[PDB]
Amino acid sequence: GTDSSQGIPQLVSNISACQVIAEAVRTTLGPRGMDKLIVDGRGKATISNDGATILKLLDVVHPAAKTLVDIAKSQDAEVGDGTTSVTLLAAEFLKQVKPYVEEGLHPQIIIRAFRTATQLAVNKIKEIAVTVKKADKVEQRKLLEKCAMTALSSKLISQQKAFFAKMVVDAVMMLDDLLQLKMIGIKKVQGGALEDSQLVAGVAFKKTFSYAGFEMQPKKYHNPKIALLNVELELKAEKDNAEIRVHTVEDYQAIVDAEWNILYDKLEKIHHSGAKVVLSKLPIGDVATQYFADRDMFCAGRVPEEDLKRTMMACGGSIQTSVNALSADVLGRCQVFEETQIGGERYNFFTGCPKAKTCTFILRGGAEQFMEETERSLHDAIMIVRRAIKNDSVVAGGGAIEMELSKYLRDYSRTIPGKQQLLIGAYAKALEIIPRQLCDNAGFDATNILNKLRARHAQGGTWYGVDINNEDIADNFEAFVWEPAMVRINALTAASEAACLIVSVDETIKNPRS
Amino acid sequence: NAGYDSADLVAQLRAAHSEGNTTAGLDMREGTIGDMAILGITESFQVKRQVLLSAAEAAEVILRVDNIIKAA
Amino acid sequence: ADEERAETARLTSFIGAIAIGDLVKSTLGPKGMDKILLSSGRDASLMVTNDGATILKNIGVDNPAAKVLVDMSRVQDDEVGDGTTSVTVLAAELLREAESLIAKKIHPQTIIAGWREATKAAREALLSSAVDHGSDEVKFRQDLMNIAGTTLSSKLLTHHKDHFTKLAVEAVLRLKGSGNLEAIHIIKKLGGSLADSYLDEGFLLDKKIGVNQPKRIENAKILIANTGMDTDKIKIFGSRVRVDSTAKVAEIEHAEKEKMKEKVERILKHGINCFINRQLIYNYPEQLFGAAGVMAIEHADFAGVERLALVTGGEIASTFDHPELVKLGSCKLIEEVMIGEDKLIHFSGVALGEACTIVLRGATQQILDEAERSLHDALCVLAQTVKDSRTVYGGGCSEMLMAHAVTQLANRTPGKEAVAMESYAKALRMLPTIIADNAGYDSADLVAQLRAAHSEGNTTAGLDMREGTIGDMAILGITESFQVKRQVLLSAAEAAEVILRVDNIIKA
Amino acid sequence: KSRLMGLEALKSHIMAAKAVANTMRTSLGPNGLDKMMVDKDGDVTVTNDGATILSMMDVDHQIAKLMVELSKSQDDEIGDGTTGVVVLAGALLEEAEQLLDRGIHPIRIADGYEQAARVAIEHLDKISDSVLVDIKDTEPLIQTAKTTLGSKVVNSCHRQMAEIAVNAVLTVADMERRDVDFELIKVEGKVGGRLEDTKLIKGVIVDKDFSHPQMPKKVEDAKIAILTCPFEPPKPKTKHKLDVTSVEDYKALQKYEKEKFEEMIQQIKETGANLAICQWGFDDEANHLLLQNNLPAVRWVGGPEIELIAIATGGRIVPRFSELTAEKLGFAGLVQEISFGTTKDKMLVIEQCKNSRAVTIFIRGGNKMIIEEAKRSLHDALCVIRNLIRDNRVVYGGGAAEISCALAVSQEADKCPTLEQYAMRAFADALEVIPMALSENSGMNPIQTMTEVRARQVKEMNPALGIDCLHKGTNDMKQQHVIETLIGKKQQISLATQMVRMILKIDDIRKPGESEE
Repeated sequence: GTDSSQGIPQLVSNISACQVIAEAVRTTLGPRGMDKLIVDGRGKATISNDGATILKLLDVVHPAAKTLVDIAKSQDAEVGDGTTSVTLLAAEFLKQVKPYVEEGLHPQIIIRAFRTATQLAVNKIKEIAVTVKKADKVEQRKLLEKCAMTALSSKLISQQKAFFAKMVVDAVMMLDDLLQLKMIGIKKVQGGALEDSQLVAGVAFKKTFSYAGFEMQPKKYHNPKIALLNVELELKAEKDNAEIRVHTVEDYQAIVDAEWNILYDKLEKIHHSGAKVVLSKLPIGDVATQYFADRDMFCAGRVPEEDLKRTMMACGGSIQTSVNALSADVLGRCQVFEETQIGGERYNFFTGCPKAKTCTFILRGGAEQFMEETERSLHDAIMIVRRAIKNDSVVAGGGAIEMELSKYLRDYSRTIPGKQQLLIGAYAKALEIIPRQLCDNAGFDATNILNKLRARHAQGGTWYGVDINNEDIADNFEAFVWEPAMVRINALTAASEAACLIVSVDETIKNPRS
Repeated sequence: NAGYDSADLVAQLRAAHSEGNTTAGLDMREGTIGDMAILGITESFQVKRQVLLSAAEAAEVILRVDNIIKAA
Repeated sequence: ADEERAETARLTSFIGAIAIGDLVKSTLGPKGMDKILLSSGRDASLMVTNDGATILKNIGVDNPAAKVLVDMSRVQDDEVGDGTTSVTVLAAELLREAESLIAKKIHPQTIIAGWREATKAAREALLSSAVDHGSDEVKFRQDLMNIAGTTLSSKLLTHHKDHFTKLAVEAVLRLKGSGNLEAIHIIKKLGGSLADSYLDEGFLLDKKIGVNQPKRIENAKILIANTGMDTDKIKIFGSRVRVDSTAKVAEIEHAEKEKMKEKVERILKHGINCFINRQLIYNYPEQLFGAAGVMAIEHADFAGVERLALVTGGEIASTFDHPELVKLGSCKLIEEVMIGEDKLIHFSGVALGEACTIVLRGATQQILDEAERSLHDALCVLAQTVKDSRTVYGGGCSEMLMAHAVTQLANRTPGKEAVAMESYAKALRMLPTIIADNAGYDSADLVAQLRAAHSEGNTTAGLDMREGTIGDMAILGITESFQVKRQVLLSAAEAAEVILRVDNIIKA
Repeated sequence: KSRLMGLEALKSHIMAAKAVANTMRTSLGPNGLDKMMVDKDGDVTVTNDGATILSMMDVDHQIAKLMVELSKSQDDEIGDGTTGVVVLAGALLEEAEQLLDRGIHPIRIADGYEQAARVAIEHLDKISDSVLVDIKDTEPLIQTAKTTLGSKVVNSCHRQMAEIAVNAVLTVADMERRDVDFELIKVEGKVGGRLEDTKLIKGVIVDKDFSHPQMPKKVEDAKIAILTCPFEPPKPKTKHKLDVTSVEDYKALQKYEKEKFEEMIQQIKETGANLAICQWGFDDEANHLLLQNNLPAVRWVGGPEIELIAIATGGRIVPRFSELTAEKLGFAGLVQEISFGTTKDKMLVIEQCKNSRAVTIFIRGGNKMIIEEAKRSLHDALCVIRNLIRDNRVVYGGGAAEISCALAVSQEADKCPTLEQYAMRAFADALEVIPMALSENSGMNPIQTMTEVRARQVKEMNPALGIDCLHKGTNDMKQQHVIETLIGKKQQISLATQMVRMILKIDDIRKPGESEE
């Protein structure tokens, strides 16, 4: 058969289910905002911040649950920050229309009230937005330091932010025209320059195999030929396993040697095809490791795959799963090879790359859990500054505009309505919930905090928001809390859209009968 | 009554009178061992000789009454 | 997935001990009753068990705290003897006492220390009563006769106890400086009398002389080797393959008779009729060895050459590759004696030293099995008399000697630990409680009366519960080694304190 | 779908944390009562270490599932102190309910718990001066490993173990910028002889093979032939076919292979390294023939055993019989043979003065059960010394520094007077739970125990005079010699406030029926 139910009791079932699913992604996003923990399937426990990460991970038990995924996916694909905020605001629309539709007051002018209030919002955001790359420097890289140092002062650190911000700025300027996370990735040790990080403009390798000989091999070059392999190298090559044989005397010493001639012949296939440094994802054999010491070549197995993806983009090479190469544009090469054991862990540093687009931070904190937050402290400054470059049209962050836009659109609720003040008022009601939640995930009384802001919004200024590191009212422009304008404009057009989807649809039809 | 480790203070006081430290028992205001033969806590001879007499007496009388009959 | 809280894990530790301590406390002491093992989990059988190892191992404990008790009582029985029985009760007797401390809410660490220093207090009082009776030779003769009367007791024997007594006492006194634990051998076989146990002048191998072989070999020159055969002898570089159908199964079973003839050609070149081998033969090889003139003596072992090594003066050796690597044997007369129901060959000659061979006679396997461990307990303990001629009053008379002095040290020395030191000494006096009902005497009139009595004078006066009365422990001969009583204390004290430190059982 | 909001979240956060903190507080110190474990295979296991048991216990809650990785960070870095981070962080946690029952918001205390962790770490810089010279500070570590050994695995302190263990670390620290790597050292334990037997091996050990005592049992010059190539016929666990034409052909074959035995000698011996070791094994027939032919050979060598001798020597391995050089041979400092155990056989000890890439303390046992319990005491003693060799920062912990920072953080709730004062109060009273717990599992009254050294803080600040747990009645830390590393205690501050921070990280407590299912 086929499952189907029509109308308001299905529609009330529609509006109520989506709000409960939104209860996680409502209450997230920041240093005083939130950071995840779920258990799915086998018991695989993961930790996130983006809901759109875990909305792909969590199940969908409603069509309303299916509605939230792509809308969160749309926010995560562009920015990567504020992925949950679109899924916040959509169900927050449904809460104040819920007493209306349960009275029976259900227009389909509800959905055009979303779009009309959207156009008044997204125009007001754009006309109040200021291009900062053009107006507020000609070089705009010291400008990006004050935004990144603010992004470092938010999560964990308050003294390392001056030492780290220029390393963030000099890394992003290389990564411009790109937005990769495996090309800004941060590596972690304790035992190097402690509470100091470094920026390399090339390709660094975290997990490289040693303890089978690294001082018996030349650990540095000045023209490396990088074999980006994925083939397991054995301790010894094999013979057959059917009618394989030992004791008598004639064919005896040969078959023990014949296990060994086949291995180094395949290792020579790497050598004369062009290789001085060889990397493999699968483990390189320990007796095979010393054969690279025989040809005086560096080698390391047990390599993560994401490390090999850095090399193919900066050298112009490629990864391989073969034993013989045919070109140096599939192979990797640089102009300086250098192995450096920072923190007791073997790093392969690729400097002098032909492109050098990949940037990598070798992070040393004061501890391990300290360095976990320190990496995500640095990661916030990478996310916001790449976003600040791609859109110069930048407003303040922290929902500072929304509280102004809350009062701005209730003035239209004073102005326009035939019945529309119920809708635009509910539209403006849901806008202040985001800095309310940003006070509420910070734990403190938004009713004290938000209400003080609207008084200074009443005189003039929209950049008045919350400095969440102290939880006080603050002009987030002059408190350096920013985010570009189109981010909210992309957020508003997607939050109203799924809200338009819920109001238009009162029925869910399941044709294979669940 | 003083609200202390009774198992400690008895076994401490048991260690006292074992060799014969009899001139000192526990001053219960701190529960610590203190002076006797007048302290404020050194009690009357006439009291305990009556208390030892009656408590040993009636408890054996309770052991005598096993044939209890209730007719009320 | 189960983390069990301390309040049940402590309770499991006590009910794990009580449910096993009552099993053997019938069999402890002079044992007025026994333990009857009932077989229904494996087969339909019935076992009369005074052996605690039969009680502990054949009834696998399912209390994990009781698993510690079975294991530490096992090693005590292995080295010293009579260790599964004594250690397990005394540990179980302590843990009944420790519940009252937890009922009074005593710190468990106090209970750990409280039994520990009192164990040190007991062994010194046990050492004060330790007195030599193996001083002179007539004393050392009558020392071991009374102790072997005690150690062979508390088990089921018909008439065996007195003859296993006077045999082993002769074995210990002949060495004069060590016990015989090196090359004496306990041979158990089917006999017709329930009383006989005699020492061998020489040593014996299992060889029933059959088909045409002679009964007595004289002027022996023994070729000692490890190479042998059972039914199989393939060629050195050749083979025979006879399978292509279902009629070849009968012909491949008929080829095993012709395999037996090739090994006989090897011994025939030697000309040595005294060839021993570790492997056995049947009626089918035996017609072939004796027909060549070289006799195959099977069921050999390392124990026979080792017994020949000490008295005669040779060495024990093995790995027969060339005959100069195995030390050969020499004997005067090889005669076949008939012991019990069984015919065995016997290499008779020089004897009576560091090495003997003890042969046992009994038609019942159950009587032979209990007589092994009962003799196995004493030979170590009679060797402990060579180590320490200090004997101590068996039957619980030495038990009250320790409970007398620990109780005094439980009063004076501690300041909080007296409640934990007394639970030691009260559990010491629980040992005469489990035996007074076995003889029928009132346990309450036993445990306090004689403890003050022999300690204040005549320590020899002790528990004669073969009468249900008080008797003298050196006049009635009821005394054992100081060493056996010393070792069973420490195993009983530790295992209780080990599972007392257990305050989190977790079952994954 | 059931959502356990706020307090209803925290009640789930209480019960697992209440369970795991109570099982640790019965296990602090040498008076710590042991932890029993029945495995998932139904196997009795008795330790006293939390990082063992938290790895062994099947965790069934978000609090409990956290504690595997939380105690992973402590034991890999510091070692001992697995119990104290659980007792402390749960004691903040149960107090945080009382604050939430007082109406104090769970966020403002989680904000203040981090700042309360700052002023405690600030206090440890003042506590217990950090200068201990290299020859002297071995002796308190000789005293510290005396405490770990002399009360837990062996009642009376193997003296040879605690003094070798401080010597293995200086073998690697000097080559490694005053720091030790835990893969350059290894706690190697093999029973078979005596439990008193304990050795330090600068390289690795292999059991030395001799087939007959009539054949010469040799040991010679400090150079090892780390070989995989055949010096003696090898065995890769299979079978050919055997065929000879005549018996006299086999009579000549023994004379033929004897020249082939000498050829394997004259190739290796002219390169050096007279101790030949080949990976694949052989019987004892041609083994004692090579012993008669005057070079010893070790047979039936384990697979990775040829690698660990290679890095210990620093040299390579000879892959093939035709490729022959000395750089593929071992570079050893001393090759001498010492008997394995006391009764069974002999080893070949290959020491190096060149490369400390595998410095293995080698202990023996007369019991299989005691040695991993002995090694677990040795695992944590070799981790605390890593803290000292970098910086000589020490702490007098066990009841002195616990009451000392509990004075300070409670003072810092008054010096820094704002909202986090109850968070600092929840930090300060939880610090008192620890020396209570050293006396709680002890036979002493812990209520009396917190009183005494509190009066000593009125007497003296920065105490080297805290409680005892040996019941000697001498409450010190410098004459009771209960001293630990300052880095280790400071790490315990970071880890305990990490967990309370970790359970505060999202506001999501809703499930689809599956968030712990």
